[PDB]
Amino acid sequence: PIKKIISRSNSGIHHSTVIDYKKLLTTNKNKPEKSLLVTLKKHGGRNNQGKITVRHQGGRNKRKYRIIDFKRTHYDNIEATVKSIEYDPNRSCFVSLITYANGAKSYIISPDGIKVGDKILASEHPIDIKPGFSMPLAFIPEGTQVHNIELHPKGGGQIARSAGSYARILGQDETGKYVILQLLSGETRKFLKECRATVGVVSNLDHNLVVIGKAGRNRHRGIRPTVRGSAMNPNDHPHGGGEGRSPVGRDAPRTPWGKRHMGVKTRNMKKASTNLIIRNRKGEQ
Amino acid sequence: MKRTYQPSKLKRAKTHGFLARMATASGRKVLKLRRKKQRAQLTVSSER
Amino acid sequence: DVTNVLLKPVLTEKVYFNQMGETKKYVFVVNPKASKTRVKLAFELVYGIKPLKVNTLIRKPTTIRGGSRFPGLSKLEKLAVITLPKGIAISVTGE
Amino acid sequence: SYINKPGKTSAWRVMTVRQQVSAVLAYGKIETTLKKAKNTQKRLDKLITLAKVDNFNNRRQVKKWLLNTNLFDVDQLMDHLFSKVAPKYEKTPGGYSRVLKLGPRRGDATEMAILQLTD
RNA sequence: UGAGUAACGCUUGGGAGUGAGAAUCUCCCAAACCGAUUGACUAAGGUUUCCUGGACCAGGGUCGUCCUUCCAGGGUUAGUCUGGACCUAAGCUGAGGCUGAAAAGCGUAGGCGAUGGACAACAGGUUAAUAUUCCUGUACUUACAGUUAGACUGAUGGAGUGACAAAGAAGGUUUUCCACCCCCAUAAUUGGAUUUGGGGAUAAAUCAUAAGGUGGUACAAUAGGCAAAUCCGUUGUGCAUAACAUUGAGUGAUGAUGUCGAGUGAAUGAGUGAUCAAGUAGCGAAGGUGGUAUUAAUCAUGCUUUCAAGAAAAGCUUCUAGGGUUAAUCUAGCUGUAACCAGUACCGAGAACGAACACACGUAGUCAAGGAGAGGAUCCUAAGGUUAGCGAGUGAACUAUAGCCAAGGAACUCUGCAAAUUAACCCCGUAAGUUAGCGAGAAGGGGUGCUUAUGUAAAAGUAAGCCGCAGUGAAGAACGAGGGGGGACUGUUUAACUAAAACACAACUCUAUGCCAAACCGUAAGGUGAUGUAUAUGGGGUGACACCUGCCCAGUGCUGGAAGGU
RNA sequence: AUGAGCAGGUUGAAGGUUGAGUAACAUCAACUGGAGGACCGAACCGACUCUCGUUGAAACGAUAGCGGAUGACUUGUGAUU
Ligand SMILES: [Mg+2]
Ligand SMILES: [Mg+2]
Ligand SMILES: [Mg+2]
Ligand SMILES: [Mg+2]
Ligand SMILES: [Mg+2]
Ligand SMILES: [Mg+2]
Ligand SMILES: [Mg+2]
Ligand SMILES: [Mg+2]
Ligand SMILES: [Mg+2]
Ligand SMILES: [Mg+2]
Ligand SMILES: [Mg+2]
Ligand SMILES: [Mg+2]
Ligand SMILES: [Mg+2]
Ligand SMILES: [Mg+2]
Ligand SMILES: [Mg+2]
Ligand SMILES: [Mg+2]
Ligand SMILES: [Mg+2]
Ligand SMILES: [Mg+2]
Ligand SMILES: [Mg+2]
Ligand SMILES: [Mg+2]
Ligand SMILES: [Mg+2]
Ligand SMILES: [Mg+2]
Ligand SMILES: [Mg+2]
Ligand SMILES: [Mg+2]
Ligand SMILES: [Mg+2]
Ligand SMILES: [Mg+2]
Ligand SMILES: [Mg+2]
Ligand SMILES: [Mg+2]
Ligand SMILES: [Mg+2]
Ligand SMILES: [Mg+2]
Ligand SMILES: [Mg+2]
Ligand SMILES: [Mg+2]
Ligand SMILES: [Mg+2]
Ligand SMILES: [Mg+2]
Ligand SMILES: [Mg+2]
Ligand SMILES: [Mg+2]
Ligand SMILES: [Mg+2]
Ligand SMILES: [Mg+2]
Ligand SMILES: [Mg+2]
Ligand SMILES: [Mg+2]
Ligand SMILES: [Mg+2]
Ligand SMILES: [Mg+2]
Ligand SMILES: [Mg+2]
Ligand SMILES: [Mg+2]
Ligand SMILES: [Mg+2]
Ligand SMILES: [Mg+2]
Ligand SMILES: [Mg+2]
Ligand SMILES: [Mg+2]
Ligand SMILES: [Mg+2]
Ligand SMILES: [Mg+2]
Ligand SMILES: [Mg+2]
Ligand SMILES: [Mg+2]
Ligand SMILES: [Mg+2]
Ligand SMILES: [Mg+2]
Ligand SMILES: [Mg+2]
Repeated sequence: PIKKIISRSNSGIHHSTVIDYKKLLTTNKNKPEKSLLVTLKKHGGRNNQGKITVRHQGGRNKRKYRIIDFKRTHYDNIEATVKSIEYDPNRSCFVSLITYANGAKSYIISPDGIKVGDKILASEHPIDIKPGFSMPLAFIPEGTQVHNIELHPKGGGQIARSAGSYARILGQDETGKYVILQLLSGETRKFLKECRATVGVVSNLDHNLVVIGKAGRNRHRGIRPTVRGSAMNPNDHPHGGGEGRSPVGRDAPRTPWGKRHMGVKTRNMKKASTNLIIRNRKGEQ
Repeated sequence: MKRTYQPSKLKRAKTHGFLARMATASGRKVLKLRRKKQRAQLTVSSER
Repeated sequence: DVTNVLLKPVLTEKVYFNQMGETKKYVFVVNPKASKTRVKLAFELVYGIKPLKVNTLIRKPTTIRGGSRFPGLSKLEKLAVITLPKGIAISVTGE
Repeated sequence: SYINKPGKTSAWRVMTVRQQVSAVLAYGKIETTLKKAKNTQKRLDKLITLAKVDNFNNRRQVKKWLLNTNLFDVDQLMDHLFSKVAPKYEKTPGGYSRVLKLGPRRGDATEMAILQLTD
């Protein structure tokens, strides 16, 4: 759920909204586990050459990266227990500090619906269909929610990692592999049989409805002001110049670097992963 | 007002110093010409 | 050892102020590359009485005879302030 | 033109006459400019004639002009004026002070003047 | 030539002296400004500009016997201060290696890199110039050797700590402050004086005591911590109003028969005298009690709340490994030895720095007095500091800065531009509209001085009386109402003519992107995106909120498409 | 990347506690709590207006007003395009 903010500061009006962080998190305080805590260096949208590469990036607050076990393969056959659900500033989804039977601690992406004290276990056998259990895709019955999908087998988690992200199983293929996966955005892909994934939907399903109320909140989040192309000079942007508010003028909108970019497809179809795609959110292949 | 030159003992030595000029091929070429002109102040290191 | 680190004794108002009242303080000029331990060793091997402690001064070169047709810089000095124990006073000249 | 000097304000003028009158009463001679000597004479003569009765009212009146000098304070200058200087001028019908002109200053060419008590 | 013209860039009077010559130099007395500063300590920078004596070629917007100028001599003392010999952040360099016509670019291990972390000294005195550095007094820290006693020692590795955000409010203890008291000098010819003025201090370190703050404590099993573990982590049990562990401002005793101290105050010698000498040497009394409903500092890296979720390493503790067993190592005590390198002067700015100028500009941090006052606002001063490096006259026109102006009160002008009214505190009262938060200090009014009494811890207030034309009597404090255009708003912008309706902003929508993702820097390696995964990223357009967004797919752009023609 | 600064004074949100109330909610009253791209106003930042200056004190300032002043804030040091 979400909770409104009543500023009552007589400088404009903003119906700001924030996540509750009280009935969804165990302890409201910020007490991350020290061992699995590395600091992140803010690149600021600049590459190794020091030149701005991705615009509108810079000015976020200092954060410390929480080491997340996306692989979840090292401590197989060992029962793990969730102890507390906390807030990770580097991802929209909550992270759970789980502890294994041998005494090892780790952070994993928290499935929605689990509370403190719910047992977890990952391995490469049938196991059980319980929320958070991670097993390979060969044994998942068709229809269940799965997140943290692994593209390369024995690799780490890559698909369905954001808040409220999930995927459905849509049967198999006659090849004996490439289990069918219906992902978000209405795309159907063929994932290898040995690929390992975790069932359950990712927590924080209400991250869509959060409403920023101020420029400063977005600036502190790490977003710099984006200047429209219509306000530019005739140099530095195709949509510049003019005397007053001027239209596009060209045959179609253009990028700052001068490509069409509007409706054109920018996917390299001669890729080894094209044959594993059934639909591309619009049509066949 | 804040004028252009704000003196700093470190910035000057680390930008126009002898070791700074002796770190790139371009720096060696500039030093060669200044030796050719027989400048008494070859670099900013020899301030005194 | 070689004893090139004892160049010249110097006598000023400050030197004579220290060089009276029980413990004597003798101020020499030493090799600018020499260290305190070398100064104590040189004093040991050429006088015979162990210094109680040694203090060092570095006087930076400065412009002298400014405005004269040919201006010149000063010379780098390292000063050493030896202090002998109570009741002992040796002469800098006469051995 | 702005940030000008304060200038020869009325307060400055009153203080200048006050300072000069205290000194000429203490020592007996003042070497000043002629146009400044010609202005201290009025206050000097007025003070002396009012100080001829030597009552406490006259002391309060004189104290608005005297200032501290090197040779006397503000309280012995009172005694010096009222017991030594003023009693001497007991029947002189005015004109106790004289201003005479010296030469020009070397660095200003202004006309100097000596103000003295005429015995 | 202009022309001896403009200008000489914010600060007065006098006495005595030097000198060939003095508004300008020295001394003294005043006077006027600064006093959240023109005062004091330093970082950066400057680089001898610091002290003494001498000089008046040149420089000083005048003068000069004088100077931050010149000449000669002198001046900067560290085991504990600021930095290395310790550690890392952004970043730089980078053997191999990758990439590239060449030069070179990227980059691993290593190595540098403070504006951060760890680390032992305080008080007073002394020279013309240095002082946590020299001296006196009292301490502390780290190494090495010998010795005594005890103990098995335990890292290049593991673990814990180190280790941290913003805002806010309560406490504990010292303070500031108030009252009393102690000590010192003073007793006043201008009317009355029975008083007036000043001071009341001591550190680091050692020992004991500590208000409190922080977090559960032991025992037992262990498969996890590149091997090992008795340490950590995990799982159980017992006891858990507490115990145990760690930390802790302050207090008392030594340090201190010391030092400092208001004031008193010479001798010696110079000199014609005064005066210097000097208000210097020396002497130097008291050096305390209670309160606080007032103050700031510390405990405090304490606590609470919120989301924007808040450095690394060294070091310290611990664990085994590994080494010892007829030993090494460590701990505690005693004795002795040693503690390296660089900086230390002065200015720190209406004259030492950045602005060519002894230029009205600019430059991090730290100490912050009294009265009234919420206040570091405002006026006057304290400690302290300066004499704005051209003066003297006159008081024409004219100019700048101010002050005032009878009657009218915007008639002026492109426009109430500018100027003027209001202004602090307390007590009444406060509309339309609205997103119900605001509007709003709305509008409109009243009181303020002094004395006595009552009130209180202090007040505020209340009642009576008195004076003036006027009583936050001076300084510092919002002019208001109504309608409309634009932008929702707070913000940003053309350094040096345009601050706005322009840009941005929260919000809406379209489009691309399934991860070796699209996009982007390069030639490539490499990298940003992102240590992110469609609730995510990039781009185009619109710009809170509310209601809406109509028709045209002919042309252009984009997507898809069987075959067929080129 | 690492540090530092914002004298002083007001307004009194969310939330929590208690009581009334509800069949139980909702709602109301008191107390606590101290949030705000909140308000007034110094240092600080900025530069909207008049006048002066335009061979200036100054190759962009002075006096008098003026906007922000806990934040999209200001600033020191170091690195980098
Ligand atoms: Mg770490
Ligand atoms: Mg963007
Ligand atoms: Mg434009
Ligand atoms: Mg173009
Ligand atoms: Mg156009
Ligand atoms: Mg048009
Ligand atoms: Mg030294
Ligand atoms: Mg006046
Ligand atoms: Mg000519
Ligand atoms: Mg001429
Ligand atoms: Mg003429
Ligand atoms: Mg003329
Ligand atoms: Mg003139
Ligand atoms: Mg002047
Ligand atoms: Mg003058
Ligand atoms: Mg004053
Ligand atoms: Mg100052
Ligand atoms: Mg010089
Ligand atoms: Mg001097
Ligand atoms: Mg001299
Ligand atoms: Mg001259
Ligand atoms: Mg010492
Ligand atoms: Mg280093
Ligand atoms: Mg440092
Ligand atoms: Mg000094
Ligand atoms: Mg009397
Ligand atoms: Mg192991
Ligand atoms: Mg000093
Ligand atoms: Mg200045
Ligand atoms: Mg200068
Ligand atoms: Mg000047
Ligand atoms: Mg400063
Ligand atoms: Mg004050
Ligand atoms: Mg003031
Ligand atoms: Mg009037
Ligand atoms: Mg009048
Ligand atoms: Mg009138
Ligand atoms: Mg009228
Ligand atoms: Mg007209
Ligand atoms: Mg008209
Ligand atoms: Mg106006
Ligand atoms: Mg209104
Ligand atoms: Mg209209
Ligand atoms: Mg606007
Ligand atoms: Mg604005
Ligand atoms: Mg401009
Ligand atoms: Mg402007
Ligand atoms: Mg590539
Ligand atoms: Mg990355
Ligand atoms: Mg974004
Ligand atoms: Mg627009
Ligand atoms: Mg619009
Ligand atoms: Mg068509
Ligand atoms: Mg087509
Ligand atoms: Mg505000």
